[PDB]
Amino acid sequence: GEFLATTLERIEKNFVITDPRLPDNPIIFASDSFLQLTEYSREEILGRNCRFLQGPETDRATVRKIRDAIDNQTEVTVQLINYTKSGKKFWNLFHLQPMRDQKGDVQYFIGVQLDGTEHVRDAAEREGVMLIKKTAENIDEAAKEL
Ligand SMILES: Cc1cc2nc3c(=O)[nH]c(=O)nc-3n(C[C@H](O)[C@H](O)[C@H](O)COP(=O)(O)O)c2cc1C
Ligand SMILES: [Ca+2]
Ligand SMILES: [Cl-]
Repeated sequence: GEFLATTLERIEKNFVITDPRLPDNPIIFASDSFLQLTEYSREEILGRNCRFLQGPETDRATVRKIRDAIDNQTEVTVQLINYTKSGKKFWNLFHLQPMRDQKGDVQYFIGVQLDGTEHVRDAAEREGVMLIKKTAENIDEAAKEL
């Protein structure tokens, strides 16, 4: 199909990279795993803001937490219900953080999704946050020279 995955998009994790310089802070990179999770083709989602993942049972207070982190240029970790292209629900243990350049300016945002079947707590929450934060750090390394 269109937009063959780059090497970075073949990293075996669900993530996207957005460019806040572009209209509506849209996706510019999306991993193959993210596409498999969400059922979209890459062409379908490039240039779009990630809010298409939200639907009727998505808690809007949790979306506001993400909105506020983006506008304060700071990280956040939350859990919220998201939807695939066909309307299948999944829980998303979600981590966002900015990627800074060598002047400390925000160049991209990185978002990492750990899909699950339930809201998690305790050990499953801790292990999931470990995984998505480590992944975000790895994508920070991977995306620094893009
Ligand atoms: C890098 C990045 C990744 C995002 N990933 C998700 C996601 O997995 N799920 C989601 O519901 N929102 C995600 N968002 C949040 C939305 O794109 C958007 O910021 C949120 O809906 C608040 O803005 P709005 O009020 O204009 O919709 C992501 C945002 C960014 C910048
Ligand atoms: Ca799942
Ligand atoms: Cl749990």
